[PDB]
Amino acid sequence: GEAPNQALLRILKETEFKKIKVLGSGAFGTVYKGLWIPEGEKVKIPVAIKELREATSPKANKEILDEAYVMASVDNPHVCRLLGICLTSTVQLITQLMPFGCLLDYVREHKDNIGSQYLLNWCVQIAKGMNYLEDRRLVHRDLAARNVLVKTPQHVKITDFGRAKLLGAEEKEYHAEGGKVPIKWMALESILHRIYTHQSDVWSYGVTVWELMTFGSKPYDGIPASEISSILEKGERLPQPPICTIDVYMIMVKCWMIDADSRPKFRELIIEFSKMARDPQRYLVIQGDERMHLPDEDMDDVVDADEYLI
Amino acid sequence: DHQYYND
Repeated sequence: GEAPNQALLRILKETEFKKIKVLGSGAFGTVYKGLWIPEGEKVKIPVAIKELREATSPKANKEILDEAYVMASVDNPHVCRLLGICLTSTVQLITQLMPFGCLLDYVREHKDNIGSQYLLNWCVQIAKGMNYLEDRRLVHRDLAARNVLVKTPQHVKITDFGRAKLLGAEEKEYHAEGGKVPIKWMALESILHRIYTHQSDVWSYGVTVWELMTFGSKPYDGIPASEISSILEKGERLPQPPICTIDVYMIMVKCWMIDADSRPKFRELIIEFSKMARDPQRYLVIQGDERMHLPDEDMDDVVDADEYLI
Repeated sequence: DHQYYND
């Protein structure tokens, strides 16, 4: 019962964007901060440009293109869109520049100046992003603070669609094949049976919120991933973070229930966190909260990709 | 220090 996917995949010429600086590098390739300048449009768009190494396997290219396929098909304010791809000797993926980086890194770097209003807003925005993916019948399969990016301190987006799977309109579970997997973010059913669902994404949401609430701590730190599934069967979960009222923590705990259907729906998580976003000091207890404030390069013609629509 | 493990 699926509608046709009429998303446009935009093919970019290399002459249309200029790389400025190197954000990061890898065997896979190097990511560049740059500007995209669409031909004859008098606009400059801050972008991140992923250029793969020429030493790339056809298995590797195949995987990245499926990621682009997913990224091109999504249109939501809390999900990263693929602007386009460039088919050069080495393939280049173009996405919206997220200047403040990884949300995991941001909370670690700024743990001193982050108040309860920001934390709850982020939980709301991530829930919306996931709720949207759920609407598109998508299962992310890798939700975690490392895969949320910061456009600005006030705006965050879900990213890393490498493990994402579309669900047949009929089907409710995706059954995986063996791979390297983010054990400590995974629903039990995923770990035991390689079963994934929107509810298994809810589990990971739960862990992702805990990362934020503990300003970037490592879940189940010092305990081997090989022992995680038994601990979960024993009924142990991550501990209540110091700043958390029982209200918030109760919500995380619900995400980690063994019966996936007993976990909350993303639309419910939206509701409950935004209720708390209204009176943040009531729900997160942070020292000197009411005092904290959170916020490089021809910027005349510069436009954010969020305002560049086609 | 690896998030992803085989299994």
